[PDB]
Amino acid sequence: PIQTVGRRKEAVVRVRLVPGTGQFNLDGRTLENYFPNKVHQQLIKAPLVTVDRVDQFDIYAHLDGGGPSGQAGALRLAIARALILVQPEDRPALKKAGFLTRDPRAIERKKYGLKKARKAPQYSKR
Amino acid sequence: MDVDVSTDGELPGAAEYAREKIGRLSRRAHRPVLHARVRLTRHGDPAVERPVIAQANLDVNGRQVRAQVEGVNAREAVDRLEARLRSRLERIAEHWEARRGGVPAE
Amino acid sequence: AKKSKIVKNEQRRELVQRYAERRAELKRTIRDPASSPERRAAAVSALQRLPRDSSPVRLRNRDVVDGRPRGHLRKFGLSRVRVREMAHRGELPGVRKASW
Amino acid sequence: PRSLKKGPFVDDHLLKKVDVQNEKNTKQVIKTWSRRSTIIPDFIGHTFAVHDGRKHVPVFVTEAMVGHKLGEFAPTRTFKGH
Amino acid sequence: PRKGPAPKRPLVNDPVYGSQLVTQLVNKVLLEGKKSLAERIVYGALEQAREKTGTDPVVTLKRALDNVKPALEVRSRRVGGATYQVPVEVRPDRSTTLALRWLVNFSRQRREKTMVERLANEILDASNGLGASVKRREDTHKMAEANRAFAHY
Amino acid sequence: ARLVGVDLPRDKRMEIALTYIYGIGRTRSNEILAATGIDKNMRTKDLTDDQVTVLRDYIEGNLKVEGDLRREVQADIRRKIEIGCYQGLRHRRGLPVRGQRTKTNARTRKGPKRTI
Amino acid sequence: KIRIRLKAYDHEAIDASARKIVETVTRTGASVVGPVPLPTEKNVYCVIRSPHKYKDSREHFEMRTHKRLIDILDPTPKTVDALMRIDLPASVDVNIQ
RNA sequence: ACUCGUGAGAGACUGCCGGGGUCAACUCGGAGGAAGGUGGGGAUGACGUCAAGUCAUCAUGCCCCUUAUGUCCAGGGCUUCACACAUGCUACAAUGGCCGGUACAAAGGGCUGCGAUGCCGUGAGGUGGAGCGAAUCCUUUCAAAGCCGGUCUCAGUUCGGAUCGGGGUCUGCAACUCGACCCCGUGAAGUCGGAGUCGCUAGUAAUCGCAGAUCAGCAACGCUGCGGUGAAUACGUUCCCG
Repeated sequence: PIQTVGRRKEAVVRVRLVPGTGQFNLDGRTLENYFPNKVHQQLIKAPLVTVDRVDQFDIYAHLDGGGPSGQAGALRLAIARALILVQPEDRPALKKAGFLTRDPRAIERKKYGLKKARKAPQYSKR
Repeated sequence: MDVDVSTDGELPGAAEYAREKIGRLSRRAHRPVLHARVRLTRHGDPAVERPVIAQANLDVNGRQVRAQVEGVNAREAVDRLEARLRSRLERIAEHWEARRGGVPAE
Repeated sequence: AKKSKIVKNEQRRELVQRYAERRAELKRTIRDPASSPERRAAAVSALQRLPRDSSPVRLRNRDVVDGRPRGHLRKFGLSRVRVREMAHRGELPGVRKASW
Repeated sequence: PRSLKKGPFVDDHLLKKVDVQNEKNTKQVIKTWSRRSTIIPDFIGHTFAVHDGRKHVPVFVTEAMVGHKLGEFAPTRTFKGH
Repeated sequence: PRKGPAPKRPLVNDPVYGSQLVTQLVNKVLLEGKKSLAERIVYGALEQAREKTGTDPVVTLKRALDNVKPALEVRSRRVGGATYQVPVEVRPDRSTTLALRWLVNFSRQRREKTMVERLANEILDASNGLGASVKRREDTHKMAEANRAFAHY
Repeated sequence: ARLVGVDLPRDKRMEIALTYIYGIGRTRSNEILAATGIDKNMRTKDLTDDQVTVLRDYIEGNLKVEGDLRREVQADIRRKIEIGCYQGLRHRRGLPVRGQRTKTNARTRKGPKRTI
Repeated sequence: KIRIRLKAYDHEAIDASARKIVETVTRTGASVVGPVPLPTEKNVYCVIRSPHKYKDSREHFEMRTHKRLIDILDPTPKTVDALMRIDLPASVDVNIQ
């Protein structure tokens, strides 16, 4: 079998792909019970859409860490990696789509003297 | 105009004198003043020739005007502070009469 | 801080170990169960007769050498001022400046 | 307030004072320093000289003021106005 | 922007209408990151407009935009140590942004008891040329006209 | 409807209409409505006279509301005042009585701000 | 099988300890699971630089504890005696359970 | 086997291509790559300035007290309030309140401490002690915003919670001055706030929750960290500040 991983800002998705039908098994829950948001479903299925290969792969996924948005992003990256593993020659179409690039946008570390990572305490000149 | 004076140590009568001397500068400011504060302190060391230290801060329509002086007693320090604040407010005016000689002409 | 107050803190600690160990703890065990007859026992009154210094509620974590009563750290028993100076000199094993 | 299991907290000093005071049914002025002591129905007739910080204020107990503490009736801070 | 212009974010097309403009609208009405609620509001407003008029949301939305899209504006420009209200030509992107912002803001002050109904009524009035955003465009064009004398710098 | 001398609102859910009684809030209204049995979601204009009577007798039986409660509260405050307790003179001069800070806040007991 | 738990303030020290521990237990002829790493435990403290005021200037310090786990099998008394007869650096502790 | 934990290593070096460039620094674009041009954030703060702050972390020259300005104790004070200034929190509501169901984190702490199942209370909480010096047990299996369903229908309201009355729990020898929390009732100002002014360029602002230090208990809405959802805008240096 083939297995890959996707990581998005503390969200980790381990993906297993088989040539079955377009059924999503996210930790035993479907694409409806899991991820109840249309935008997230688009974000998930975008690599399949640009690769034309929708509804010809059965996907199983193990999810841990992050929230729904980070999990969806990591799952999309993992799907893209699984697709490139299964079929190499469509790398341009995926790569020009940007789905093959990990996003290094993590939570910026909080700093001493500031309320937030960049927010500064209110200063009154008087 | 209302002034708050935060004195320190033993300065009897300095608060009233500073209040009445500084409150007369409201007409000098060309814009309304807000929350004008004064502070009086005395140097503990007798070796200082001018021990009394006076500080004043005014908020003239968002513009902060501050001054600081030293003196041998409360009265002299307050008077010098008043003169310094008057000079600062004169340099601050920004109204047309004070900004008409710098506008490009001809 | 003050030598007398550094000493008096220690005197409280030896008082605590002498009294709070069993005297000021059995009375609490008496008062805990409503079934236990506290009212006639005067375990409250008996424990009032004990010195105030028996109670740990009067203790104060001071710096172990400096005597500083505030900014204390329980891991080292040291003031924030002293921890900074000894960590910088490499005196506390496995302590260094942070980055992340 | 104090928990019901522990019972009301009355200092022993003025306690034995009031038992020796009420045993002959005479209520003389009793002077005390323990403001923290509550008021017991055994104090109904007795009058206490409760400490304030400068002096002692006389307080004559009644049935209404039982359950409170002595320090309620010895006001500490003196403020008259500006 | 002292060292040059900054790149633009390429926002994606919408799922249920496939147009850039509706995604821009949902981003404009977005508050506190509640993207799902903003999308619900916009989709409900579009469906309400469709039911009222009987035509496709996007065409009447575009008509409203073109009705409230400005072409001239007024900016404070300082020349020779003196400030004037100079009329300036508006780039198409800025005109679209201003039109959408005006639509959202004026729909937020309506009295139709719900965001969806207020937005639907505002977009319909703008399509018919009766919305308050149309009035704002008329006023800003009038102000640009009134200061035409300062157009030479 | 006239309930213990109080005119209920025109159209309200029953427990929240009963909240308008001075001695009844929401929890009291809910539990009494459950006890006597009339529906909580039913409006004020649907009350039958027998229903008015049953709420009347229940409230007068195991509740004290309106004038008696008001006068009992007033008498309690007055008695607390006259015994000279701390809360007494706190009530006398209109200052907070539960240890609230008075340096800046406590305009509720002080009333509207006055200038001098 | 007994667990040998290695805790250290020093990375290099913990690695050396694991390496010669496994070396002697495989010298004595016992099957080893290898130096399994465990999550490093971090203690963080924030202090103020100046003795007086200046709250906005802070220093951070941490203490890092590295953990190694050794699991062996067939506990022969020769291996047991070898284990009790090992000298170790003072940075590294040993917990045998 | 895939994560993950932690050891070693590789990987960004204008390395390559095209063009500007004194064929020089350097610069624009492109390919590759996870990352392209000090990748993101930290630690690191030159000579010195302001006689900046600290003789109350500590040390210290000089002066002063020494039957006291030292030292012990009880009570009180640091919490006082006609006002003024500053920093924050909660609100003024329908992008919401309440009720029911339901899904996802990271980090951290714990021995005379974390403390579960069970039982008793409406609820703080009480009894009890399983297991844990802890990738194991407990902090619940961890969250809230979120999603679904019902209700409220624009009102000083089912908003807001102050203030006040009564009744309790926990800690502590002791909750009066002067703790927190729980229950019932009470239901103020407040309709988005003048002159003026502050923060923020992307996982940022905004918003939601969690944890820790100090700590018997807490005034914590403070401070230090952790993650969830996550925008708008930048035409350009004329004006303001440095």
